[PDB]
Amino acid sequence: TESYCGPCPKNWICYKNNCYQFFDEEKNWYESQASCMSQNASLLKVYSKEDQDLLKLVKSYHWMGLVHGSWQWEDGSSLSPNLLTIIEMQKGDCALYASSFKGYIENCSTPNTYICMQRT
Amino acid sequence: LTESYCGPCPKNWICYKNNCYQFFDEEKNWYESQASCMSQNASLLKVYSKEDQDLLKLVKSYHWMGLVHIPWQWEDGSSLSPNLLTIIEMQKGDCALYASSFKGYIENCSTPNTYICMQRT
Ligand SMILES: CN(C)C(=O)[C@@H](NC(=O)c1cnccc1-c1ccc(C(F)(F)F)cc1)c1cc(C(F)(F)F)cc(C(F)(F)F)c1
Repeated sequence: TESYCGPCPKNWICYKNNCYQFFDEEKNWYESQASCMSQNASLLKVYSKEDQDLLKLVKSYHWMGLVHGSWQWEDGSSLSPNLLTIIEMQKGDCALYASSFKGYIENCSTPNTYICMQRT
Repeated sequence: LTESYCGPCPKNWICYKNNCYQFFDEEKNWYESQASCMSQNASLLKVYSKEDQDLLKLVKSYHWMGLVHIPWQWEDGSSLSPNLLTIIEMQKGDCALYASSFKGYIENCSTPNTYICMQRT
């Protein structure tokens, strides 16, 4: 059964109506967030293991929009339970995504590659 | 930054510039990989444009694509376009594995490997 996906800009991957773009130039969390904002987007937000099962295929670790009450996303929403295994890697208030559905606590100032996400 | 729809594609496939891609991690020889994609109304990965398929720069590891040597051409019988892939020998054979960036590694067609299927409506 075929269906259309998006909408998304042309250079973004579309999957279950979310749009993803990988950035390989390393930036700290704040610079990564600013980069995504300049593309009318945000850093990766993880909300569903089903809608976002493609994240099982992501290799290496990349900034997502999770920051430190509890951890929260850029949009102010809380991290849903039973989505990510949080592991402590560095003293930090930001998190990297790693497969499969892990979040590494990371110094916000450390340069990393990053994933932007859009949903119209 | 202009928005457009991508596809159509089945829901469990990645869509990029209106092509649909699916990665398969259960390793199969080239022929069984071809048959698996066919059972999904698809073919093994065909590389026809660096610009429309620039996401392939981000593909890690090595995966069957639909490129074969008649003792190079694609499953559909079309010939490999120039200026697309750098073909490197690895294991004696008549089939090729895709690797980043826009490389093809020659591989025995009977060797089990992961594979990428591609659909286009
Ligand atoms: C599945 N295999 C065998 C890989 O090679 C994976 N590579 C990396 O994740 C990968 C490897 N090095 C650098 C960057 C990436 C990467 C990071 C974020 C995204 C995202 F923007 F999507 F979030 C996509 C790729 C892979 C996974 C996926 C996805 F989306 F399913 F996760 C798509 C591809 C693509 F089609 F683009 F090539 C490749």
